[PDB]
Amino acid sequence: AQALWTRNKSEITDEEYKEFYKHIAHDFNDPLTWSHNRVEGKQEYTSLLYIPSQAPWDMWNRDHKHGLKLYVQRVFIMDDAEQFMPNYLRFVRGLIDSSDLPLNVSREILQDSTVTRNLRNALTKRVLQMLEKLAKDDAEKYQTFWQQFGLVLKEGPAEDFANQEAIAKLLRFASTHTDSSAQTVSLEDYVSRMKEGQEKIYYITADSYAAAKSSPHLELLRKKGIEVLLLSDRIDEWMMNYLTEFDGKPFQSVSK
Repeated sequence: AQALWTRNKSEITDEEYKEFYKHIAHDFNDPLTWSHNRVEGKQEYTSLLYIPSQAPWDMWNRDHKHGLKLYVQRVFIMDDAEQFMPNYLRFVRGLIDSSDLPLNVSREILQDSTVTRNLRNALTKRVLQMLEKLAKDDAEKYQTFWQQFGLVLKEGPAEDFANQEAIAKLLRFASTHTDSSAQTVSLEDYVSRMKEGQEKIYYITADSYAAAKSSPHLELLRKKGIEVLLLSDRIDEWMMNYLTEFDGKPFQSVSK
């Protein structure tokens, strides 16, 4: 029962990582991906972070116990430590074994420490890096991710200005480009087929895909041969108050 996270990366099999996820998360589904990292110097810790393949049962309950398992110098402090992730990444499971925090660390010390805020931001970037790698390396698994967690990730644009570019690149949308309600379109995809002279990313929000797809505000862009993102989730109108540019291109509602 050697602590998995203390072993060398190159010496841990993929099946050991998936079994360890199931072990620490009480989940019988394999994780989609993970990141195992040892950090030294300014901050010193090991992190092992997982993306589940399925949303947890209590995810939409405010009082969902979530977060990471915290260890200090191999000594267990607490589970479900929410201080290490932003709320839009509350699905991430895993552990942090820190050498910077004191053995008597408390929730009081956690919120007062500049250590925690820096650690949370570093771990955030590690998660975004992991998801970007998944999106590139395994599209089928990324689509599963998006189906399970996209609505949570859409909280990110308002919560986290620092990573807005990275976060935006993880979003997926339906669009007019092909006649399908599948949320397969990335903003990078959209930008890569922008027409000569097109300077904005066009969208419409509606209460459903059907309502979006059949809007008369689409007729004009369909004549210019311009793609329109079809946003039909409850969170979308609100998210678009924060996601106002991408790759230097402003967003524009087709209705205004």
